Amino acid sequence: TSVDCTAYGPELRALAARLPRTPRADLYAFLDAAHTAAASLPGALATALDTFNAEGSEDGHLLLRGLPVEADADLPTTPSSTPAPEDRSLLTMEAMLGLVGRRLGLHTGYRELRSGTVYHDVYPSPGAHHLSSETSETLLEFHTEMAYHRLQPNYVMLACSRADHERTAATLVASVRKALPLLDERTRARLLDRRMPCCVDVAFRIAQVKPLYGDADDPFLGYDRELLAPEDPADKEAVAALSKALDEVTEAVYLEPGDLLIVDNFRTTHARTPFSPRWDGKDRWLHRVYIRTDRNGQLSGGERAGDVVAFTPRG
Ligand SMILES: N=C(N)NCCC[C@@H](C(=O)O)N1CCC1=O
Ligand SMILES: O=C(O)CCC(=O)C(=O)O
Ligand SMILES: [Fe+3]
Repeated sequence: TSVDCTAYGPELRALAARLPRTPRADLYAFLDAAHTAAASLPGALATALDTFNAEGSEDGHLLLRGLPVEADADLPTTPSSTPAPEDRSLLTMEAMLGLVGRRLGLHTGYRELRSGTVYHDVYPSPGAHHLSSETSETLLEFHTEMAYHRLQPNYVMLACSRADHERTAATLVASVRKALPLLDERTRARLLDRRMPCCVDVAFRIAQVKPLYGDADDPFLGYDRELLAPEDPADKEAVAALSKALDEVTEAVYLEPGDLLIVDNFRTTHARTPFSPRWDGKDRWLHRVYIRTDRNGQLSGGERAGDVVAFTPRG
């Protein structure tokens, strides 16, 4: 699902201006400011976000296109390391992630991942491990983010400050609502609420993940093409059928500056196709944040946007 927000550029730049200019120096205060500001988002945007937050969509994602973003010459050089300096001045796309994110829920950091930071720069790095956001020429295969984590976030948000030079990197999204009809009843039944072994991402180095769960007529999805590891042959067969159906309903988003993609991380799996970096200071640069909501299991009470949580595997 996509919406063009170009007309709201002036209003959104004004809301971004309300926020503290050094977010990381006091992230709780920054996000509280973003929460107050999210109450004044343009009506069209507030409605679109509230609707997607409550109902999801058939395609599992909401793409906000044409949000404000700096001219390329005014952006810093694309980062070459992580984590980001705490004193880094606020970037417009980060302000959008603050506003849109707080309208949806609570930004969450994960202790063992990216030093526990909340805002992650997603850029290519030479010699990247194959299972990392730093990859470029190697396809980053389908994964439901932290599917193996008990405190897995409802949304993964990606805002784009720079696309890759040739605009070949595609963010792929496959939705359980489109894939499910393609599976037979026995396969659905086998997957539903059935715990299967799942490895974890490098940062967290098992877990048990239910590939499908919840209401049988509209289940949630937990899938990872690299980490999910069924052993029983019936389980492997069912996951292979699920994998094929997800491929068959794959949709692609070519992120460009000003785009903010909201992925329903309980109903999709996502990936990124290859691109060739130039190491010239203008390489692809996205900003990633994770949002927790009241959808069950994520929050137990007293949480604030900006909190960092520890690792506990599902099981
Ligand atoms: N199939 C996979 N699990 N691929 C790795 C996903 C990217 C990775 C990263 O940020 O480098 N990550 C996502 C959460 C985490 O860690
Ligand atoms: O680069 C992208 O478009 C998505 C990256 C991603 O999914 C990840 O690093 O977890
Ligand atoms: Fe991801």
